[PDB]
Amino acid sequence: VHHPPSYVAHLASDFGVRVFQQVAQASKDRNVVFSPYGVASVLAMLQLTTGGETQQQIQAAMGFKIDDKGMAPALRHLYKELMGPWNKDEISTTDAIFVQRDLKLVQGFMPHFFRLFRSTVKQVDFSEVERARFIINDWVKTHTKGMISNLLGKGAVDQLTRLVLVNALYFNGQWKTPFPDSSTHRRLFHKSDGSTVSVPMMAQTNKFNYTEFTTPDGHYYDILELPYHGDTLSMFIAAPYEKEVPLSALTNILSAQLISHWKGNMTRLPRLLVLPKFSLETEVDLRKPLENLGMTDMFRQFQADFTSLSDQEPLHVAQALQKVKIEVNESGTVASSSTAVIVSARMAPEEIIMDRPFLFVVRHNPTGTVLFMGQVMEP
Repeated sequence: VHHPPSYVAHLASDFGVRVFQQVAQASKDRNVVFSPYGVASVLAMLQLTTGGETQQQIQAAMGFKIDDKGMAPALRHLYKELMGPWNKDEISTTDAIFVQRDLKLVQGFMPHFFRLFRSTVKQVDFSEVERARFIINDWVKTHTKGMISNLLGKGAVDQLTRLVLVNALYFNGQWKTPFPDSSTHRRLFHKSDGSTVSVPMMAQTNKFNYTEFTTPDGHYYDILELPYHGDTLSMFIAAPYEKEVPLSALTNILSAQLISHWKGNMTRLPRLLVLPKFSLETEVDLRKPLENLGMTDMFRQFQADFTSLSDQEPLHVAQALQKVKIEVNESGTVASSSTAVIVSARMAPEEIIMDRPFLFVVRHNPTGTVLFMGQVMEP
């Protein structure tokens, strides 16, 4: 049969990309970075802590059950394949479950959780507000290699917080063929908010894997693959021929299978690759996207079923978010992701910036794991 890590890699990516598709369709030309892999990781953990219909909705949307024979082992085998030194470029992924030590957990849960994710259940005391927040933020900061140091802002969690599932994803890759110094080739980006910014324009002529793609509405899209030196990972960049064609035409059809198809339809052709030097730092509220995918029970107090975790008290997902940071430069790309699902928490209203952007996708090709994807303002 197929290589198991590849199997779950696609299932996880398919789900995460569908989640991204939701955030894109909700905000036209939204400038954002997202991690399909990260959202899939935490949601897989949510499957075990959740039960009844709430659990059935997650599994339906995700398209698989973490409890199923060979599911968790394959996902673990994937973490290892992704993080392996043989990739040259580095990926670091770690999951964590923070439960209120008080919270009387259902019999068999804790040892069963460790069995599937190995992440080891961490019992904390949320009543010590500032202490619990530090413990979780410090964990994230550590596992994102310092990139995301403040996932949980002040007031984010409190005595009422009972659970918080988190995924820390870190990626540091070096271009197979770097770009020359772009500090003297800066352009004026006139943002929609009425401001102008000077963005360095990296440019290089070389042969890159490329393929053309037409949407249902017959629009032509430029799909270019910019590989990382390890040749296992690469950044697929997508841009329409006509600067009149909205990116929505692409994201409304964007899927993990499509991206997979893009890769297979490529040929090394010479092109003058122009890529702006940027650093995008956004935080996505995953509530609506997940709800849109059918996971509504989890957010509603008197409907959410966390009986697999504990049947001591009623529990429901208060906040579901993903903080992502991406730094693209002449040398390579440094990306980090922190997605969390918190039972009882206050999340600062989602900031949504919109400026006609282009699409990019960081992907681990051997397994087909799309780690990152986002939209950055096109010059």
